Amino acid sequence: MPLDPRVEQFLAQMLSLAEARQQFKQGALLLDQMVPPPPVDTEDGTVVTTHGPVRIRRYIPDRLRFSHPLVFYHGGGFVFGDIDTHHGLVARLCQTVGATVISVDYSLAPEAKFPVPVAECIDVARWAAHEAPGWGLKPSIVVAGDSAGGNLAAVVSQRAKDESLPIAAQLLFYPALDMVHETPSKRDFARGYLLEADAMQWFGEQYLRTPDDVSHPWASPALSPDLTGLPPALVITAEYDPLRDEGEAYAEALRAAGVPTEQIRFDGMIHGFMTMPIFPQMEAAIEAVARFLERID
Ligand SMILES: O=C(O)c1ccccc1C(=O)O
Ligand SMILES: O=C(O)c1ccccc1C(=O)O
Repeated sequence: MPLDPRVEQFLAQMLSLAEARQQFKQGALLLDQMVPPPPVDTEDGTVVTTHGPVRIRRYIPDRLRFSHPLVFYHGGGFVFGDIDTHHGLVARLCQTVGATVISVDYSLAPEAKFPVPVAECIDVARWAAHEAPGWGLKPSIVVAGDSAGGNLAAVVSQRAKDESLPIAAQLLFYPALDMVHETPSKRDFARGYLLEADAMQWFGEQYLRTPDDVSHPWASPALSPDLTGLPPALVITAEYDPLRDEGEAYAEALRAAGVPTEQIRFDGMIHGFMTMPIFPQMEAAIEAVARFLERID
């Protein structure tokens, strides 16, 4: 299906680690300047994890309408991003769903290596489940994330039973799920669609300890042979995203494992579109989240 016109225009108009991080943040700030986020009440805090303090920001909706806390893990290849880069998305999730959202500043690579952020993300989810009753909410949490953050959400979801972590649903926004296998989309959309082959490779070099880690299920959750009993899943993909096919294949595997699953491909879109508020499809996908979550209770 053709590229979306606004996406086409965006692509046509186009250092040290610290500098690369700053450049990523500058770009996110620019898009938020173009399309300002909704006002939203927030409170910063710090969770004690097994790998150290992890900063969080709790988002409080104007009107609470959803009975589970969301815990959101930002993307950025495990190397980039923070609560501020993903505020545009999280503010909208909060206000549109009417949900309290916990946005997590997990430790970045290469300073922290796999599987440190997985452990931290479990610890924060557990914290949220324990706090939920004092917020007037159910203890079972909804985990969410984009790209690398969708990887984290998916892995947390696979570990949840074993970690005694109650999870009501998982929201995976164009996740990375299989670091072993090449898919057609990974071959065909490797260059020129924002998320590129060279970058994916480099992110893996920063995050993983050794090349063998690609086959670990906590790195590549799509390799897990038993998906039965996992949390209800919303899997959103973009048509022209190298990660599309692994996302869609995981959704099919969940569906066939009896997991209530909604799989939505946004046609004409690219990786990253749910943190790019220049595209109306970002809000459409947030509405999809709200509609999905209406069905959880
Ligand atoms: O994880 C990713 O794909 C990613 C990679 C580089 C920058 C940003 C992102 C993001 O999702 O926010
Ligand atoms: O296999 C991948 O795509 C991938 C692998 C390692 C780190 C990050 C990613 C990512 O795109 O965010």
